[PDB]
Amino acid sequence: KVFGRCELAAAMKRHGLDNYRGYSLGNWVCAAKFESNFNTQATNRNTDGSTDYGILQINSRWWCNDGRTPGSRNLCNIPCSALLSSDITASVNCAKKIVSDGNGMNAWVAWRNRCKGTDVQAWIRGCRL
Ligand SMILES: [Cl-]
Ligand SMILES: [Cl-]
Ligand SMILES: [Cl-]
Ligand SMILES: [Cl-]
Ligand SMILES: [Cl-]
Ligand SMILES: [Cl-]
Ligand SMILES: [Cl-]
Ligand code: NA
Ligand code: NA
Ligand code: NA
Repeated sequence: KVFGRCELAAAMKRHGLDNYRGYSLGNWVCAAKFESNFNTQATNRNTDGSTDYGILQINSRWWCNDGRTPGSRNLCNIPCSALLSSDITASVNCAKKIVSDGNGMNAWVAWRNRCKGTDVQAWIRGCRL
C-alpha cells in the first residue's frame, strides 16, 4: 500500500508513534518519506546481504527474520514479510523497539541525513489529526 502523507501521519499517531521517545509525528513521517516514499512494499538489499523492509525500511540484520541474513537476529520477533503489510502495526511496534535501542532516530541513517534538524512539522502541516 502507498500511503498518503496525512493518511500515514494519522495511522502512526493511532499506533502511538506521535512523540514516542520524544520524537514528534513529523519526524516519523519524514523518515517514512525518505525510507520508502510511504510504500509499505518497499524493500532494499544492503551491501552486507541484509535487507530493509517496509515503510520505515527495518533491517533484517537485527530486527526481523527473513531466513537469508547470516548471523542476524530477529529482535522484533517477526518475519520481515510482516513489515510489508498494508496494516502498519508490525512496522510501528518494531520501530518503537529500534528507536529505544540507544541512538534514538539516528538508527535511521536517512532520518539523520534528511530529517534531523529540519522543519519536520511541515510533514504533518494541514493534516486533520
Ligand atoms: Cl509527500
Ligand atoms: Cl512534528
Ligand atoms: Cl537469517
Ligand atoms: Cl533474536
Ligand atoms: Cl519468521
Ligand atoms: Cl494501518
Ligand atoms: Cl533520543
Ligand atoms: Na536479506
Ligand atoms: Na518498516
Ligand atoms: Na534477521
